[PDB]
Formats: sequence, structure tokens, C-alpha cells
Amino acid sequence: PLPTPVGMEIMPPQPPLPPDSSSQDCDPTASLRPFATKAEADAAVADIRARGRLIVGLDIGSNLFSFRDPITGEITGFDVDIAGEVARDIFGVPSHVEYRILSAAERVTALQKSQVDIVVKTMSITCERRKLVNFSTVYLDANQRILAPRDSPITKVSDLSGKRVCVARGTTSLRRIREIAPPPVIVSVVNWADCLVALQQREIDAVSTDDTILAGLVEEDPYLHIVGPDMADQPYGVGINLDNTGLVRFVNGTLERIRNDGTWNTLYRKWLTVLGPAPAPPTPRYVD
Ligand SMILES: N[C@@H](CCC(=O)O)C(=O)O
Repeated sequence: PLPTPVGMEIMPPQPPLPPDSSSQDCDPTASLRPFATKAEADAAVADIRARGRLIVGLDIGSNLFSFRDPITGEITGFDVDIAGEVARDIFGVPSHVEYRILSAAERVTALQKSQVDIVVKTMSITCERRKLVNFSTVYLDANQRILAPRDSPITKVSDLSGKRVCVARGTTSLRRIREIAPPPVIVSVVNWADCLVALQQREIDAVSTDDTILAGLVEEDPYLHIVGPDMADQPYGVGINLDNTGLVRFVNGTLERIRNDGTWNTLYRKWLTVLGPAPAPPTPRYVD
């Protein structure tokens, strides 16, 4: 008897939402400059260092980003390795991490409640989210696209109308699909692996989310392919409690380091060559 994604919901039919120009960009990707001195940086993470490990929110439902490797049994992926570089800067080695398993829908609340130090879970930086949490500079820039079986006629956004499209709850992906007119039948799940299972069992017709995540689903199921135009920019940031500006500055120093010392390029080649040759790392933007 076939696996079933626990938590699969067919959403109530709703009229399309307009594309949001009201609060579109508050310049959301601009973040806080790193500390100039090593001593300042070490002081900003003294509490984490005293706790003995960095507590990182993510889940294991995003192949290539955060997932459990079936051979080693370890949580691994690009987001796991990004978080490990923060831990390296705090402790000297990347090993000192504890994961709190959080769905996409739980990222903001976990940060608000100080249940994790950081979220590294493909977290798009948006103006709406910046009212509630803080973010590092951009560490990867993705774009929303469409994933369908190779024999599917779906190749453009308008083809999704009336068809069953899967998104994880609590994502920008859902908001963007809610703009499509006429609407698709919107099926929501806990995580992106659940969308893959639904498609493999022909319970949906397509998945739409970050092309990075979709490429991870293609790696698991090469019967699928990515189609369609860029539907919405997705600049990933490390999510941080709104008031912990010192940790924002610290993480932004880590990102400056890995953009410039080759680590970012190494991590891209390690995980993301399905997307093509490594681009330059995203250029950071600073408010101050
Ligand atoms: N990156 C988008 C969609 C993918 C995801 O994070 O689950 C978001 O922050 O919601």
C-alpha cells in the first residue's frame, strides 16, 4: 500500500489575488553590515557559544538543501552546509549544530519564539516577513518555476489553470500560485518531498516552487522536468529573531567570508550543478 503525504489538503477555491505592488520591495534584501573587529563578532555570539551548539531550524523535505542522506543517515544539503559555516565561525569547526525540525509554515514562529538561533531553510527574504523576523544578506537567489512529468503538456503558467498544483503551506510559492487566473486546484502539503510523492502517485499534476527545490525533486525523479518562465524572485536569507541584530551582523560576516574564500563556490558545485555552472555568489546589500 502506497505512501501518502500526511497533511495533504485541497484548498478552498478562492478568487485570484492581484499581484502585490502594495509593499512590493521595501528593499527587503538590504541587511546589517558585519562587525569590523573579531572581538565584537565573538561577543555577539557569546550566548550561543556558551550553549555549546548552534540551533538551526530546517527540515528534511528539501533534497539538495536539507534532507537525510539515505547512505550516511545524516542531515545534509546546501542549507545544512551554509549553517555549518556559521557554526565554524562561532566554534572553530562546523560540527557544533543541533537541528530543530520545522516546516516551512513554522519558520517565522520559531524565530519569534527564540526556539532556534537561525533558520536556514530556503527562506525567501520578503517585506512582509521582515515585519516579523530579521534576515542576513542573500546567500542564494532562486526563481519560482513549474515541475511536471515529461509527458505533461504543461509548459507555461496559464496551463496550470484548473489543474492540480502542489505547494507547501506557509510559502511564497502558494502566494504566487494564488495569483493565477483562472485558479489552479491548489493542493497543499507540509514539505516539498510530499509534493513529489503526490506527483509520483498521480494525485496532482504539477509542482510550483523555487527552481532550486524543483531541481532537487528532478534529481530524485528524473521522469520530471522543469518548465515555464521565471514566476517570482526568491532571494534566500538566513532567518534571525527580529531583535538579534548582533547575530545578523555575525552571520553577514560569515557570508562575506564564504563568498570570498571559495567556500560558497565549493558548496554550489557540491550540491547545485544540476542547475548549471556556478554563478558568482549573490552580491550582498547593506542598509548601513
Ligand atoms: N523560498 C520560498 C518557497 C520555498 C520554501 O521556502 O519552502 C519561501 O521562502 O517560502
